[PDB]
Amino acid sequence: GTGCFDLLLDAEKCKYGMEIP
Amino acid sequence: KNVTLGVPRLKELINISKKPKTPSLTVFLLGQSARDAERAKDILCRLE
Amino acid sequence: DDEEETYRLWKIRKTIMQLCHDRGYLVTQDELDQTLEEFKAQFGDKPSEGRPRRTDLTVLVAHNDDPTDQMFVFFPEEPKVGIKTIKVYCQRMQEENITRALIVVQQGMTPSAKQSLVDMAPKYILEQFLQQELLINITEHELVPEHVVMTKEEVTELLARYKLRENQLPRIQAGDPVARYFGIKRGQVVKIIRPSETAGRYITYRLVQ
Amino acid sequence: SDENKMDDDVFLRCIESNMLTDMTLQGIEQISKVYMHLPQTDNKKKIIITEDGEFKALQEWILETDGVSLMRVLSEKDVDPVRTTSNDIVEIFTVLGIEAVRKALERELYHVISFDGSYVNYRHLALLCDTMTCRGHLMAITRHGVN
Amino acid sequence: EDAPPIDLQAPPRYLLKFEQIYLSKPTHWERDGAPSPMMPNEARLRNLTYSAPLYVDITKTVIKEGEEQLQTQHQKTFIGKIPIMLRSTYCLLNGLTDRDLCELNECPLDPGGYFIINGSEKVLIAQEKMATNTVYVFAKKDSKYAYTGECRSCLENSSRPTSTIWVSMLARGGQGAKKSAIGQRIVATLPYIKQEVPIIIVFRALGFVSDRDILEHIIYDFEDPEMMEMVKPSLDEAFVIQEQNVALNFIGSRGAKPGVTKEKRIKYAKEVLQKEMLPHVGVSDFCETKKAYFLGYMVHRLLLAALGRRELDDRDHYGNKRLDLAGPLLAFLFRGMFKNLLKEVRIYAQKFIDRGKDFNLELAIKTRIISDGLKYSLATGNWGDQKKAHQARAGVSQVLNRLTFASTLSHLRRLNSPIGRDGKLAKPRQLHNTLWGMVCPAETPEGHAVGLVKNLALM
Amino acid sequence: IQRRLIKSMESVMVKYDATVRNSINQVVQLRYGEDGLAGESVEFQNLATLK
Amino acid sequence: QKRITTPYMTKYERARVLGTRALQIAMCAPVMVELEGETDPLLIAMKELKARKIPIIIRRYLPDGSYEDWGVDELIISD
Amino acid sequence: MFYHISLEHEILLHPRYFGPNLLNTVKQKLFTEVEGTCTGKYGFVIAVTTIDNIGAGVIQPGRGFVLYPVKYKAIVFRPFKGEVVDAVVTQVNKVGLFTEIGPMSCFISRHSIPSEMEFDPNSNPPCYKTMDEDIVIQQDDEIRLKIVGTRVDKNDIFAIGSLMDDYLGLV
Amino acid sequence: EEDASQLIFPKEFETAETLLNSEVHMLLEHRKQQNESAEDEQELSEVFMKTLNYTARFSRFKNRETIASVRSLLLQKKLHKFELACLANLCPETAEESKALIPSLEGRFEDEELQQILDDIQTKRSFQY
Repeated sequence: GTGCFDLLLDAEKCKYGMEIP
Repeated sequence: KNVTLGVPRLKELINISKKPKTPSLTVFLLGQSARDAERAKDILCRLE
Repeated sequence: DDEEETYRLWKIRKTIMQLCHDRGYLVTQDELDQTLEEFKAQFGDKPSEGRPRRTDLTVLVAHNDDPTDQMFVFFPEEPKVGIKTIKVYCQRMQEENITRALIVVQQGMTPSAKQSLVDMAPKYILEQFLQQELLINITEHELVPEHVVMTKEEVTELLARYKLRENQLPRIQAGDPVARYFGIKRGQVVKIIRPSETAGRYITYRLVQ
Repeated sequence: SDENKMDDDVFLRCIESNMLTDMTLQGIEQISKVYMHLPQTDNKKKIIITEDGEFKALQEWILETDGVSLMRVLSEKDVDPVRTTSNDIVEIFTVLGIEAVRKALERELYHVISFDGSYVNYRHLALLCDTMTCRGHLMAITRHGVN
Repeated sequence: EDAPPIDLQAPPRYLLKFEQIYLSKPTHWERDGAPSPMMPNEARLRNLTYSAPLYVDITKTVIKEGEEQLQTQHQKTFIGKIPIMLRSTYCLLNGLTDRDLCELNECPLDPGGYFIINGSEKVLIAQEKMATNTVYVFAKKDSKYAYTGECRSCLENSSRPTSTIWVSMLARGGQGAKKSAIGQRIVATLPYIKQEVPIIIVFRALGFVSDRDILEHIIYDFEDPEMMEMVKPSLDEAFVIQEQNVALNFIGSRGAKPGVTKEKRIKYAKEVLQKEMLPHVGVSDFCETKKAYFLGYMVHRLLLAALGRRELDDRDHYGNKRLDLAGPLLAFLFRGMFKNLLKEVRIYAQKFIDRGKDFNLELAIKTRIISDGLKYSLATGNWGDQKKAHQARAGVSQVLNRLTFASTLSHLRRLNSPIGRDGKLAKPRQLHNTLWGMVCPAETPEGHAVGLVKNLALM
Repeated sequence: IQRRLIKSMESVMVKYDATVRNSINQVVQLRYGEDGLAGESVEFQNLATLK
Repeated sequence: QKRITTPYMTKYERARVLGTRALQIAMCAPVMVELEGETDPLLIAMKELKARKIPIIIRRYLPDGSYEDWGVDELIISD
Repeated sequence: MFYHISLEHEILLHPRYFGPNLLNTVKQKLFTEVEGTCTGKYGFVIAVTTIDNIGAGVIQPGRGFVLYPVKYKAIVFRPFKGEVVDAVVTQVNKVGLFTEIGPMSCFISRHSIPSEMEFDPNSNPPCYKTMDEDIVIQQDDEIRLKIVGTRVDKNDIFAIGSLMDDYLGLV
Repeated sequence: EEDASQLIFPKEFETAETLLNSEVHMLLEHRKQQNESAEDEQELSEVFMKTLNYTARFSRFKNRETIASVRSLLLQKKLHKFELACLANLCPETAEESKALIPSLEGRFEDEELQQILDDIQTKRSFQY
């Protein structure tokens, strides 16, 4: 039931970003 | 000859330690030299 | 000293010949009790700096049960034994199609050459013996009891009577001088008939492991 | 040849000490002194059956020597290869084997026990030797000693 | 008196010195604070330490960079208190007739000589120690070197911690290309130098650059050639070091805390040899000649022992062992609290000095350290301060055995064998010949600790 | 020594097959004392057929 | 590298990536793209996928046990 | 006893920490979760030396919390059973001496203490002292004891020691 | 089911290498230094403080050189890793004390050779005073 792939967090891509507040 | 006996030797017999205190060896001669005294000296020198 | 070498080599030959007899090979009667005086006469010259060498000291014997099970006793004839010489000996033994051979190595052995005895094929059986070790017969010593190798048939019967396992029997190291003298390997049981003070005779069986 | 950095003066001092320390003109290393004396005790004396039949103990010289060189001492001229035994079980193990140690261990254990006149049954002594040599190699007695 | 000057800085300079010590007879301080006399018997009944107040005169000189020096006098500052042994000079029962002792509920036949701490009578068991400022040569077969030139040197009563130097002589067992040639050479290990430096280099650091001067101090009889040959190999190692500065540089190379700059190595070596090494012979900067002569004697003593012309010193010889009684023992302890007392004053004033305001001495001096410091070990038996991260010497200040009068007398005269390396190497249990007339041979506790504990001879 | 010896032989016992074995069941001796007799009932004597 | 899966992004992967990202955005997660007043979290993540800024990395487990790390930006989405 | 180990800990990271350099947040988070705690299997984790590596962050379905398996190097204090180690006395009571072996506290029962020792309630401060008074155990006294057994309670390890064995005491 | 005297313990600790009490203080100091100044974080846990005092109070060595020398000296022998830290931490006065405290040593160490090792540790450990 939609388990053949898992989502993994990557930090190198998160190195850019600003919090909305 | 001083041969360690008693507790010191009893410990060393159960304690298999490679180097005992006085690890003496007894050498028994055979033949004609075993009876003569002078003929046993050369063996003494060749062992010492 | 040339004179010293005659006694040193004579003892090795005398002990080596008795080694085959104890193992169970057919050995001529004269060669067991061969005298030192006959050692020089049957060679005709002094070993050191003479025609008699260690190469010709090689002896050939056949097993009493079957003659096809011959045995070899080679002598390296060198201060140290290397791999190249070892490969030659087994290669030489290949022509005769023999399964067991004995090497009388000198006091020094190459550590690399020692590996040759480990990597050999299962049908190869090479046993190393230091020159000093063979100068005396360990079996004849009073402390050493009489050792008899037990055949496979006896071992199975022995365990059935006593209902014993291989691990239960007393163990003996394969590298023991007596074990090396008889050339026994793992899984062999040695019958020890020692003169017990209490019962007079006491038969003990030890498994090589 | 070497004549033609300690060329010859300092080298002579160096070589001089070496030949006075680790040079063996005749003998076997690890042997400091040898004690030779006729044994008055019967056990040391050789017992040989006489023609008549009665036991007789002849006088044979015995050389008790400090240190263990059984491997080389045994392989010596005019030395008995049978009755020559050492008191060191470790040396006997590497020369004669574990089986010979069982008898040697018994003799040493009995020798010390009988030195003061006390006696112990052979069965008890044999049991201790068998357990130590049961595995084929000398085993130190269990050192925990909880019980 | 021998206390180092107290210096505080952070312009405002404060120099505090102790002028004199005043000791009064024992008194009891209750909630009222009156200095009522404290009888020894009262201490046992009330389970309090029998002790007397300690007072010290403190003089402080303060300079605020104003070219005006003024000082104030503090008369009989309450530094703390000192336990008083019974029947001592400061004890309340000294020189009293037998009649007076009964009035105070004290036994006239009781000899005293103990301390009452928390109501428990404690006797300071004498601890034998190796004699100081004495040269001893011993032979050990386990060390890599044949002979030991052990000589622990200390000044009078104690100005600095005892420092020991072992002028050893390498054994001939080792073999080498150059070692065999020279053979046996003398190596001396300095107290603050981890590695063993040749003794010859030490003399060069002192100032005796010439090699002949080295032989003059060591070899007194030049006619005898046997001793001369033994010192020859030692010169080979130190030959390359000819200048005194190089010798000072050489020693400082292996120092505990080598200096980053080259000049610092010479200074560290200069201080170590001048102060750390051989403190007893000389502590100033103009005792190089005196220090060298003692150093040469140690080598000379080693030469006699090595050649066999001088018998090796006996480990069990009581002449080589000194006995530490309540006096010598408490003297060492008193330094522990006093040294910490200065630190407490310094630390307390440190926060005050940096703020610029003067610090009152009444708060600076800590009475608890002096009082509790001595009372602690004397009660517990663990010698020394507990805070310091070490192992205290137990078995000292045991409770007096009052089962029998004879037992009480024996306990007071009781002796203890040395512990540690000194006691272990020797055979304190075995009875030596030196005990004749000095230590009772028959008297010794039975058990594992047999012979370690003994009793002083009657006379 | 007494404590050490007991521990190394505490499990040694004579089984019902007249054999000496330890807890692991390893045969220490085929027969107790090599004869299979108790050490208390044995009595000292000298047979006169060898002297 | 040596990735054998299709370069395109499956519909199931797109739905989960946006859903997980949208849940993250609703949990005070930062937004790589500029915010122009889009309140609904799904819209914020939807434009993030368009701009190829979603940090999520898709680990596709092959039936043989091997896994391939495919980035959302690397994958070719359909708009 | 102090050892050097390489442990594995699954770090739960909130989506709020998905900003620039979240590995720094993961790295700093590991200095609070496994630091200062006491796992019952490996003992007290007194300190962390360095971080070996940080694994890929797997997003847990439904929960939405990313799981980061991180490997780190740390030093633990695991008291092995039947091990003799020095201890520091913190308090003394009629029940027995209360010792402190580093981060943990070990309790010594009266029975385990040698019979020669006798508790003295008045003596200020209390200290187990024998009649001969050769040896006394005060507070903050360095003594050697053998841990007969250890038990894990409320995520903490409690040890029981004894001094019946030879050469256990002030020395 | 585990006992330190018999050298029986969980297999995981076999790979771990033991550390000295004084040596651990250095590691704790390194951890303390960075936390105090390198990063602005919460104060160190009470457990960290408690073990820091224990290591400092029982620290038998002054600097790393003394620690390294003892570690190197004992590494040359066949000393087990468990005994490596235990012997140094205990600092037995004599060989007899070490064997009774450490049953494992007496199995493969003689009364003479081990004594030559403990005395070496004594020469390395130093007193504040």
